[PDB]
Amino acid sequence: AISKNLPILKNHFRKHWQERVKVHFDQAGKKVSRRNARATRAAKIAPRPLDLLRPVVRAPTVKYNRKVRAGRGFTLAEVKAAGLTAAYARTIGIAVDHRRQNRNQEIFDANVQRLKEYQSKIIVFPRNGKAPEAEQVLSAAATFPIAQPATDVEARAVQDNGESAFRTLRLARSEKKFRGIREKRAREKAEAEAEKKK
Amino acid sequence: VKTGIAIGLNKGKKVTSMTPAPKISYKKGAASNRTKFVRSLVREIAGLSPYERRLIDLIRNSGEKRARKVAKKRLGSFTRAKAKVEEMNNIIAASRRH
RNA sequence: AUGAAAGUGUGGCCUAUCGAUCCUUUAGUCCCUCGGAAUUUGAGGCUAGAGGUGCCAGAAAAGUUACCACAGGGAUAACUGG
RNA sequence: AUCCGGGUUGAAGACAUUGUCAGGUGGGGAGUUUGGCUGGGGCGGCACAUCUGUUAAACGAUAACGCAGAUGUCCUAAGGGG
RNA sequence: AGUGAACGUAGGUUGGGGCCUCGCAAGAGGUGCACAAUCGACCGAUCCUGAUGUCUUCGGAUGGAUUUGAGUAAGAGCAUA
RNA sequence: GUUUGACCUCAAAUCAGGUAGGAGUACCCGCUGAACUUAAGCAUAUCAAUAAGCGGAGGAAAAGAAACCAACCGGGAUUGCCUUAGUAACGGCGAGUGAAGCGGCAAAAGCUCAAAUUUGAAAUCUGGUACCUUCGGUGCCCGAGUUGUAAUUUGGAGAGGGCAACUUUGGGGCCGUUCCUUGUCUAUGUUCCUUGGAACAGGACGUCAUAGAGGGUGAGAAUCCCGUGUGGCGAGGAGUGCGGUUCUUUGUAAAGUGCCUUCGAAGAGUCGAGUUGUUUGGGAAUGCAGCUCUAAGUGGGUGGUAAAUUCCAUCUAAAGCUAAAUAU
Repeated sequence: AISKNLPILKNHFRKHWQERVKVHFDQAGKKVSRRNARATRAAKIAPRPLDLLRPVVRAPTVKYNRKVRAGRGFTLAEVKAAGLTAAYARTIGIAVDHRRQNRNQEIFDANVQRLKEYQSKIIVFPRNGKAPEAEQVLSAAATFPIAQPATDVEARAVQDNGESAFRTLRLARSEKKFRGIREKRAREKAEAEAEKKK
Repeated sequence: VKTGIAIGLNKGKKVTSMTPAPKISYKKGAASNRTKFVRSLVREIAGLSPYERRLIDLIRNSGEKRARKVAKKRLGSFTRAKAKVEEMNNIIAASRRH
């Protein structure tokens, strides 16, 4: 029951898998259901977009932090900055996240102008005055796209000092590896004996 | 503050790191002025538990190092044994002295 | 190491005298790791040994059936025949 | 046909009981195992890991429960040099 | 933890189809892809070597090794049947 | 020792009004629980945290708005798919098993109590009775309840006190349109000949077509019939999605917002620890459970190698509600 010369495979089919195989024939049938579901929700939510204004937010995990992305909800700091209430924001179509806090000025300013640009573009209907017929723009998130901020230029001058960026990284790694051992070799032989010595 | 390179101590990108507002969740266990008054009075009435008497007995007999060694088997942790033996030292001070 | 030296010597003059993984233990090394960041125990790793499998490429293992059973076998006994 | 206490009466008593954990005993019970080769299996044996000579037919290879034997050690000298 | 692929015409050598040159042709000469053997060079590992330096124990330049790798050396792969 | 009345706990009734079982079970929430089998044997492992067994729901269920992930320039309830990945991890480290974070997408929506002195007024609720405009409303009357029913507060906050200016609100009736349940109407050859029992077949000449889907009719029918296509005209429900639309009118009462000042309660046989069993990929122990112990208030959990000392980061447990994307 072993190969001629073949890669050793791990096929996880020793349970009753045949009893819980899920084939997606329903793909096309679900696709028209989701489109009908969107069309009916847009008829219900008559003049308003299907999605709420999301904030911009820098992705976690250093692998991915190089790119920004539409987060969940703005913040109590950004809402107060833009000049509205965290209650009023939720009702007039802005996701507000009670959790997230602002430690970054470029993200803060980006999202604060994103609230100001949304407020500029929407026209909120009065409660009981009159209903002005404004044909519905469906996707708010498509109206306000997530711009990946270009953080540099095309070409520049070589403002060089010649410090060997490899040698810079290698010394920075050494400073990390011997931060504690040098604090111990400074607590003894340097001090704790000088503390008694004249 | 971070350096600006993807290895080392503070590592990496330098942005405007300033600044959040303080969360009201972060002062979860704040003495306050109710719980101070209620915990002070409920200890008046009454009864430091049988192990709390045994720890007081061991503090005045064999110091700490035995108070804690026994307290940490009686309680769960070492961090709790420490704080227990410390509150026992304080009630010993507040009662026995003067 | 020996010998004046040429040289000879990586165990027994030569042909036998022996043992994987996992586990444990030892030797090595200013070594690496314990992933939020430090130190010392502790544990884990890296390179070479040892504790052993005699069924010796290495399961962890006593009978009985005349109460018996199933898959087989003329590859194989109890009768003939050759 | 006495008053009072409303403790029905009498044993036993912080032992026992029960709960949890720990040691022993536990074929009453459960699960499972109970080598291989082989002039049938079994009883013998080891032809199962190795070594010498012969079988072996003058290169090498070569079987049988073929033949006559051997190994699981011994040695800081029985190693090395002179 | 890490580190990370050009001394040279991306190397030399023996082969090597095809193409170029001289020729009537036989042939000789040149250039030689793939592929084959081989000697090197480059990267990581292991064993050392241990410069300028310096948080005086960090840094590891420089050059070697019958050692080692499923490596580099003008990419072959991905998707489907 | 009596008089009468309370209170507390426990009863009774064929007491006024009510509710539970059982069925079904594809999917869902739990409990309990194998062996065959795989390992070329077999006891751990595996099958499998499956079948069987039992308790319990709904159109979905469960989950869910952090005692989360992370270590980033940080993300931000829940579920599902693609991916991570047959990976990190587990394992007689054999057979075999085996997640999670980030990332793209589907759908998106948030919230509620406990702990506060209403204390210049239990403001609250069931019930009974009467009347009405009856999924209810109001008056009066018994009761519940201070051993705490309402208003206010939920950590993002927020409360009390101080000063200063604004800014926004409720109810129903009536059709249209909305979603379902249906009804009805809405073109075209039965012309000629030939075989045949029958023409719905062949040949000829047309017709309609947003209708040549389908079926029926004595053989293959767009044109014979029903329907099909296209629009129309009805009637009956569920109505708050909106439009028109008219009575009011809440209100003297509620909500958001700024600066100052004092405060700022936040869940216990729990958390956690030891140990036993089980379970997990979770490895000096991932969850769960029994038993012993049993905290704290700058506190507690977590930070995937046990501890001690030192910092840091991140949440806020032991109370609770919540559609859609998913299963069938």
